[PDB]
Amino acid sequence: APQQINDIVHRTITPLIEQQKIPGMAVAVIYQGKPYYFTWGYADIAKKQPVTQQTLFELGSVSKTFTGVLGGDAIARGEIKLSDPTTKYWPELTAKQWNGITLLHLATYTAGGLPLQVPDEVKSSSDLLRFYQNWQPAWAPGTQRLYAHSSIGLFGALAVKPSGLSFEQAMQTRVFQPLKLNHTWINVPPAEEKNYAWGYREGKAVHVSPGALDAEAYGVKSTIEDMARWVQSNLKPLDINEKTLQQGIQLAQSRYWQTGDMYQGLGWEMLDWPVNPDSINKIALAARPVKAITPPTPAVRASWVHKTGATGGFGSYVAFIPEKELGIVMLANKNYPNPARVDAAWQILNALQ
Repeated sequence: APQQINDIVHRTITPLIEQQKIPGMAVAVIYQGKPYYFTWGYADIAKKQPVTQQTLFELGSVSKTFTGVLGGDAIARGEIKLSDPTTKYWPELTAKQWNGITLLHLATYTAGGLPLQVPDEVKSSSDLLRFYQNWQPAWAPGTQRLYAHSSIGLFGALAVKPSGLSFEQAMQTRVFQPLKLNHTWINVPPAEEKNYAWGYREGKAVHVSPGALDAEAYGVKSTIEDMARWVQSNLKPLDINEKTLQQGIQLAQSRYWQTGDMYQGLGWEMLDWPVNPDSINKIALAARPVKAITPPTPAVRASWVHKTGATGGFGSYVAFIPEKELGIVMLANKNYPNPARVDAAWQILNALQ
């Protein structure tokens, strides 16, 4: 690899691993359209399995970027519209608090305070309906943003209904396969378990537990190679041959709402570039008023586009700058502080800017 990339990556990630006591980590830097890979440590401490370019990590909420793009693809196909009422796709959701709540609100966490977590008790399709029917919004729709797995999770489930496919089948056929993400999974097959890293929490090896809307909100597992390919696809959507997918990627990077210096896309979050680290998980719940961008701004090339993701034992981060054809993916099997992720990513991309 070019020595500049080698050096900034190693000088930034080594101290990170030491300070955060990360057991294993993979990093991909996309520079001028080409990916460069780096790995450290262990995928499985007890079995002494090293992290390799083929190791599967739990992406956690970085999964929301796949959901946002799958939703965008469905919009492009004319299957759904973000302006459609949630009830158009779930007529059984008859409680009155849902009048006025659109798919856009679900996709962008602006429905009025849907909670971060779907309760553990919610398992069956009937349990889920009961949960949403009983939910009482704290606010009118489209007034405040409260990041939530239950909001974009529902968006993902509803967005694939017109297709007739399960969320997983839709994601495989419409996003994973076309982009050749052949080692990206919602459910890790037995044949691939040898590559599935263990996550570590309080020193214990752990994997994400099954949960309602998990696939849609935080359940994707992937390798550093596939994630580099995902970043490349999002950096240059016009190179994608599938028309509705190219469009869906573009829609996921449109700016729908603004809170402070941040703009909410579908899954992706964006800030104008240049940006310094302070503007870009220590807070369990952060309610913020949002300003609608009427109409949404199409994907801005000069943007820092990113998403953090976690599961109990994993910490992921993806950021890219379209205008510079520059990006980075940091996958780790410890859920370490988000600021440390952003500070390292910024240190690396700014140096290569």
